[PDB]
Amino acid sequence: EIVDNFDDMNLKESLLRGIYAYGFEKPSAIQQRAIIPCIKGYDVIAQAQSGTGKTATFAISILQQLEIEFKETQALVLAPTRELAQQIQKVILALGDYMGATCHACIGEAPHIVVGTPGRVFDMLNRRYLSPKWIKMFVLDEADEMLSRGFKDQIYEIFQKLNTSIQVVLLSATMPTDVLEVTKKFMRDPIRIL
Repeated sequence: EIVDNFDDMNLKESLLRGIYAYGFEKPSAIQQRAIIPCIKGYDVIAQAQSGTGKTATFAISILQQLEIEFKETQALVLAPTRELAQQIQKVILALGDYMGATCHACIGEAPHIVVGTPGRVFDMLNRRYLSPKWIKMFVLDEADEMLSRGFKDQIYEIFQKLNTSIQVVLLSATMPTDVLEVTKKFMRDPIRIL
């Protein structure tokens, strides 16, 4: 399914409000393919380059699925660097600005979303500063870069701390062997968008 406009995606009013306020008009090719299966809760592998359109894809998907009145961390995003983590927080907070979504960057009240590098997130879990109990969505951004930087084993230990029932969304410009190994381990009949 390709849905070529945001109004036909069954998104919440308050979320669409953030989308139009940000300045988006028409969904990009990745947004037209990926938003729907992400919001339906499927595991998703998306081959996508760095960019706002990519970030807004998983931001929208997370935001649509949040229970805003439940003040617990419901989604966890891993990125290769503190700078990328901060960009993601910035995009998420702009898009969620009309729905009361909270988002903290873990880069060295519980927020709805935490985004950070694998090392910092792993530490936060070990120190009980982040509870895995209510995390329903686990997003791995630029997975190729995280794995090339040597984060595989810390990513695996994080995944081990999360509930069995999570949705996993993995985004990567390239799909090397190591990336494909993670999708096979972490995902169940994933949607593939390559």
